[PDB]
Amino acid sequence: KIRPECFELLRVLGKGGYGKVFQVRKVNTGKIFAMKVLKKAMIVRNAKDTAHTKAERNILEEVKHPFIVDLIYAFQTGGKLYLILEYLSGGELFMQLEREGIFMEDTACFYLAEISMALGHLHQKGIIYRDLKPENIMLNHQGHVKLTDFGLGTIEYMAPEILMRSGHNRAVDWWSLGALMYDMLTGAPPFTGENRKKTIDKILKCKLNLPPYLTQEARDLLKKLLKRNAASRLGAGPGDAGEVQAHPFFRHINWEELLARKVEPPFKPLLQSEEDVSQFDSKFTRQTPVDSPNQVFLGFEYVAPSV
Ligand SMILES: CNC[C@@H](Nc1ncnc2c(C(N)=O)cccc12)c1cccc(F)c1
Repeated sequence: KIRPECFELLRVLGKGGYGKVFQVRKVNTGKIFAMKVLKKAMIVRNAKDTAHTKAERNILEEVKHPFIVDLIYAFQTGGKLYLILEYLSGGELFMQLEREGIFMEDTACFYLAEISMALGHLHQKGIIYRDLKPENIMLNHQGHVKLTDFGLGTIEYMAPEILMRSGHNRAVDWWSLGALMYDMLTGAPPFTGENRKKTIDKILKCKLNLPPYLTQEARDLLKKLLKRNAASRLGAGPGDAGEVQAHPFFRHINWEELLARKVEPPFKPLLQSEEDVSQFDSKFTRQTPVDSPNQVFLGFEYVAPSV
């Protein structure tokens, strides 16, 4: 049986509006895991919210893919829900950008390539990732990507139709990718505003500024992704991911190798222990790890067939 007590809290890894993520140890004894904690009390009052929260618990169980994060255990108490994920000691791709600054082309390429297979798998399953801001991506302990966010921030990477809530499809993912790619290559997201509205209005007017040092392939791709008309974006077509991956910017990518994780990451986190936490923001990792003190979430319980 699985209850909160099977695990001891080692660190705080992140803090969301409806909850936290703890690094924990299973007391698989000794194995480290990330424990994501959701307060039901904030969730069950909003239909659209419990939906997103159950969508998340289904998707994580259903999908198994090298570049999406795995659900090990899941479980609930009176007021909390508990997800136990593999622990991704590479941290967020956000912090990887901070760490190494603007990425070189071949570096940017690798991460985008992995991310593109991820999106491609998801789409086949009818799943849209919506938002591809670098904090919604992490790196496992070997330095490869893991999409990690299917539950319920900044908006700069979201596409127009999404923001204006005018109705969309999987192509918003391909817009969001070109904004990610921009940010990796330039160090900023393509449309930023002095504040919120400035930024949305800037995203709508959608006037792309390409820096002079971008290769021709980099520019071309970026142009075809960051198109206002979602139909016109590369990857909008029936090809989806294979459409984007075919573009020349990716001409060095041997895909079946990449998926096998046979390609060396551009940067290897070198960790010193299983729960080395050096790849995480210390704003969080310093805090004292403490879990603050009808049911529709029936049957939340999960145990991966693996473990
Ligand atoms: C990355 N987006 C933020 C997300 N944090 C994580 N999500 C899944 N796994 C993680 C792991 C890990 N499994 O290794 C390690 C550290 C953080 C996360 C999130 C969302 C809502 C409320 C939260 F508190 C946190």
